[PDB]
Amino acid sequence: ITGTSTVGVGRGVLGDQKNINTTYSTYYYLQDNTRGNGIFTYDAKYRTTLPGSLWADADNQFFASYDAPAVDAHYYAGVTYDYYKNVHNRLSYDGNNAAIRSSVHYSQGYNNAFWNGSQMVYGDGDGQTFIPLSGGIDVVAHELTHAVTDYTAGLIYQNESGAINEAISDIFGTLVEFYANKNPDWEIGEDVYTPGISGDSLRSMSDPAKYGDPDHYSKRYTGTQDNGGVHINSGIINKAAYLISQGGTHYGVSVVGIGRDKLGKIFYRALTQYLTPTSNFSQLRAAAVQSATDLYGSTSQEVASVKQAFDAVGVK
Ligand SMILES: N[C@@H](CCCC[NH3+])C(=O)O
Ligand SMILES: O[C@@H]1[C@@H](O)[C@H](O)OC[C@H]1O
Ligand SMILES: O[C@@H]1[C@@H](O)[C@H](O)OC[C@H]1O
Ligand SMILES: O[C@@H]1[C@@H](O)[C@H](O)OC[C@H]1O
Ligand SMILES: [Ca+2]
Ligand SMILES: [Ca+2]
Ligand SMILES: [Ca+2]
Ligand SMILES: [Ca+2]
Ligand SMILES: [Zn+2]
Repeated sequence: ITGTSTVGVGRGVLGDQKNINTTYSTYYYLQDNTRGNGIFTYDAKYRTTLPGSLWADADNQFFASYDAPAVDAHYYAGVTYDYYKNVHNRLSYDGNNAAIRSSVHYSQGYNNAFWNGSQMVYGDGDGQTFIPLSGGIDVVAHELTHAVTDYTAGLIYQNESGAINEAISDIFGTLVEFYANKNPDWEIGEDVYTPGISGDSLRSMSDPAKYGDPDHYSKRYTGTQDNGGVHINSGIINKAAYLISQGGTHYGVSVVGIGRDKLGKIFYRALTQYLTPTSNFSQLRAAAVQSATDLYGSTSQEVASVKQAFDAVGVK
């Protein structure tokens, strides 16, 4: 909507107070005009018709419980945007400052969020397995990273190419969580997952096995469930990334860490220069290996670490 760019205030899912860029025209709409062509947040009103209604607020103050999911979705979408702009020199998910649209209050007790090819969609959770999922910055960045992939590598969402796609969203969802630096870890969804269980998460990049996911190519799931286990075998590529950045010894193979920032530059370049829709794990290794060579040279520690990490997880 047309209006004047102003700044509101509100509290998020986790009870933290934060400012949000809004637009005034009778009401105060969740419309962030300070970022690309806009970050718009909508209200699905507990239904599944998308996007819904561009969030309208009468006083620019968003402290009601019903406003919280919209606050985090509106706020954390801008954080992810900033991450891709400041770090990777990418303007929104399509590189041309595409508008970022998110719908909250999706359906009733919906325990999931997703990118539907055009927007992000957050459920409020059933209060037991999940609380509103926009509360997790890694969740928000995870889903917006799916948009970045759709516009770049375009990895099919099935089998190895899908696991890579999921792994990319887990990686850059974690790196955004660090980029914001508010209780950052190598776990996925800890901030919105099971409020009545202290210390657990949905997935674990550090130890995928913690929750039953493979951390080595031998233990990969080969059935049909989960589009071939895209949320399962992502652990193999999650672990590899966790080793590239943090380093360690995994099944006896030792990996020297190079840090998060370099992991990011490597995987982004792979995602935007060398990966294709049908890429597989072995092709992902090659993509990361070339990226690290372009960035730091063939005889560099970075290249060695990549080879060491994909070796540790059994990817040749
Ligand atoms: N995001 C993952 C896990 C969500 C938790 C189960 N609903 C998936 O959709 O597979
Ligand atoms: O209580 C909710 C209120 O916060 C919102 O503004 O409109 C819908 C209501 O259900
Ligand atoms: O507020 C209620 C909401 O919690 C539920 O999801 O759907 C019914 C609503 O009235
Ligand atoms: O997935 C497994 C989990 O269920 C168990 O509790 O601890 C070991 C894991 O491999
Ligand atoms: Ca208000
Ligand atoms: Ca965290
Ligand atoms: Ca996390
Ligand atoms: Ca928990
Ligand atoms: Zn995903």
